[PDB]
Amino acid sequence: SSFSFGGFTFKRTSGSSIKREEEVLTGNLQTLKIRVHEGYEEFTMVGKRATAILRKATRRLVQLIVSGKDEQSIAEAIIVAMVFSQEDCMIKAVRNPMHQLLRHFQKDAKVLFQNWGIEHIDNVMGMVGVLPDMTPSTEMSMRGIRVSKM
Ligand SMILES: CC(C)(C)[C@@H](CC(=O)O)Nc1nc(-c2c[nH]c3ncc(F)cc23)ncc1F
Repeated sequence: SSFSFGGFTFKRTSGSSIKREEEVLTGNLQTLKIRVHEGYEEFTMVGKRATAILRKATRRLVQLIVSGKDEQSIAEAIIVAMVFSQEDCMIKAVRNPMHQLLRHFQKDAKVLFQNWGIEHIDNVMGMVGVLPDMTPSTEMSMRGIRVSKM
């Protein structure tokens, strides 16, 4: 049971979710009603120029491993995963509604990427950390984001 979002074909590989219509507050203190998916799920994200493995819980991205043609393709996949995750820091970075959030971050993901948070990494090799400005790092990455070689 496959579906499409932001140019990516998502396929659930594990888990399940139930939906709950919920009201969330953006960084401008605007109320949006979104359909929240509750549960732990794992997906493949297949696009024309990037592919990824996403693991998420309710409104929380656990891990995203991205592969792609270049920085732009990879960033494009990261934006979709972050919006898809429904995380509160993604909603707070704003300063069908899922498509509206996506269209907003696609224009400029600078605030999304800053506000997301950064973490120290272990060096699983063949996977690199990526900084908010898309520079690769072997020490630090945006929370749960890893870049894999094509
Ligand atoms: C991708 C998008 C078009 C916005 C959503 C809208 C919806 O909730 O129906 N569509 C689908 N999401 C998920 C789905 C499954 N798990 C999810 N977790 C978070 C999330 F935002 C969506 C999902 N699964 C199947 C879908 F068709």
